[PDB]
Amino acid sequence: YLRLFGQDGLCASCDKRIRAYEMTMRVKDKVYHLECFKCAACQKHFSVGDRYLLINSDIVCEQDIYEWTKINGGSGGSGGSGGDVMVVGEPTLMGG
Amino acid sequence: EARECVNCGATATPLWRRDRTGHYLCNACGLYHKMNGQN
Ligand SMILES: [Zn+2]
Ligand SMILES: [Zn+2]
Ligand SMILES: [Zn+2]
Repeated sequence: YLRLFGQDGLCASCDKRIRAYEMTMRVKDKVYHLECFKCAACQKHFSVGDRYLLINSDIVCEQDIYEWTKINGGSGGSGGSGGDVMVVGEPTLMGG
Repeated sequence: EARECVNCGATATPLWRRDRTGHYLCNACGLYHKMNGQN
């Protein structure tokens, strides 16, 4: 009867389509799944209000972010500006 | 892990209580600022 959908449509980590069961936070454009939203280093749960780093492959937290960057190649000097960073937004609801 | 409580440090907390100043509190120590009235 009624179908409320306003998300992207498909994942960017898996191959599962997006439905009223994502429970993810507002990312750049591609909205992942609750299980698809994991760190690439510690694989821990994210927090709403903190910062995070989005990689071309997966996402990274703000705990090992400084390590992962130097591991890959994104150092901006000791105490210097290396790159941008986004703050974890609020999660989406299935109707509200 | 994520941020830690300013009183305990429950990283496994279901939700983080963050105010305007940025006083990260789990929930247990978080209600201390509300009920007791302390910071
Ligand atoms: Zn997915
Ligand atoms: Zn991490
Ligand atoms: Zn606490």
